[PDB]
Amino acid sequence: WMPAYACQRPTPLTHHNTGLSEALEILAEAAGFEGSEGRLLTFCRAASVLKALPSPVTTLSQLQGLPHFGEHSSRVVQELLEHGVCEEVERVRRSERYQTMKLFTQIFGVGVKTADRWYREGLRTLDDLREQPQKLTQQQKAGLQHHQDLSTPVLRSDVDALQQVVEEAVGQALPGATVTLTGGFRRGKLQGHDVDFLITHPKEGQEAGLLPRVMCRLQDQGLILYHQAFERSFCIFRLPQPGSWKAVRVDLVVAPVSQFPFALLGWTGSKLFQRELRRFSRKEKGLWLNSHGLFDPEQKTFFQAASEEDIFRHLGLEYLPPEQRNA
DNA sequence: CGGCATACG
DNA sequence: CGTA
DNA sequence: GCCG
Ligand SMILES: Nc1nc2c([nH]c(=O)n2[C@H]2C[C@H](O)[C@@H](COP(=O)(O)OP(=O)(O)OP(=O)(O)O)O2)c(=O)[nH]1
Ligand SMILES: [Ca+2]
Ligand SMILES: [Ca+2]
Ligand SMILES: [Ca+2]
Ligand SMILES: [Cl-]
Ligand SMILES: [Cl-]
Ligand code: NA
Repeated sequence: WMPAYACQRPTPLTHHNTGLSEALEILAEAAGFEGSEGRLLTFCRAASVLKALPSPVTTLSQLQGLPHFGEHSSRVVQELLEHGVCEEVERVRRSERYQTMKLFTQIFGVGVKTADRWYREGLRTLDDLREQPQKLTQQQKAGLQHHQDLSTPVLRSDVDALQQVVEEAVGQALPGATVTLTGGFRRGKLQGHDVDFLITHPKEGQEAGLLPRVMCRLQDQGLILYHQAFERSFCIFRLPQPGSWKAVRVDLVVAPVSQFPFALLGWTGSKLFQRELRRFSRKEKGLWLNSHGLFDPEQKTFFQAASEEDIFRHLGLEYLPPEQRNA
């Protein structure tokens, strides 16, 4: 009854197994910090299964027959059910390796590979990094200077004012171009670590060269604290605050209107949902999906889509609104 | 055992 | 390498 | 770590 792919089931934002899913996601994160992407995926998938259940897991028996629950994830749930804590999870939580890899990977411009190298070099704190800044990229210097502001969640109540400033710049760059809020906010989240906007124009081709024009205008308005032809921009924006402002991460993405449903799907997430959707497409339907299109490699054709609904139908999946893609 | 999503900057 |  |  519980299908194996997260794109085959509704996953709401809030659910009935929060504590169990959070513990599995700690182990998933730690697996990623060690480069074990397969174990990260299994732990992420097991957590996601619990998010999709209709009521709390109260006894181990209820894991029987659920996909992605083997001996390891079942033992994690078992210990939480019996003692309220999982020793493995707590050992990870307080480990110096986990805490420092988390601290470092949270910096904009630092990935797992860089954080791991720093860890092996003996670095442990943000002040350790600030001491020899010539070792940092320009992106990493920005991420480090802005780290405190970037560590505070963006509120959905901040987003509308920001969307209006982006829309003004976009409308000057290309009258008729539109801005769509994507990411976790579109899935219903009340906060997020960054804001995501998808930009298009109803006349195919008119969006060509648009993003530099947008960025130049936003920069001239004094709103860009950091930015790098292009179609994705990963920025730090000045967001107004009472008597002041704060730095917020903002992603801007441009797509032609022909690709807009695919880009909207991809950027609306969740990350696990998109990975599972692309895996399902490829492995179950023989179709190749990304944020630009859906390719039939046998007939060498791209599927036209006018809506997200179209894409779910192409793939033979029941339609899920964004609020049920919180895998 | 092989596979694990798939892009752009 | 970083980013989504 | 788990599925097929
Ligand atoms: N972060 C991230 N997002 C990805 C990846 N691959 C992929 O398709 N995405 C898509 C799905 C994400 O939900 C969407 C937006 O990315 P995001 O990091 O802003 O995630 P979010 O809005 O869901 O989360 P948040 O800001 O509330 O923390 O981009 C990836 O590797 N990392
Ligand atoms: Ca099982
Ligand atoms: Ca976001
Ligand atoms: Ca983002
Ligand atoms: Cl592995
Ligand atoms: Cl893509
Ligand atoms: Na990072």
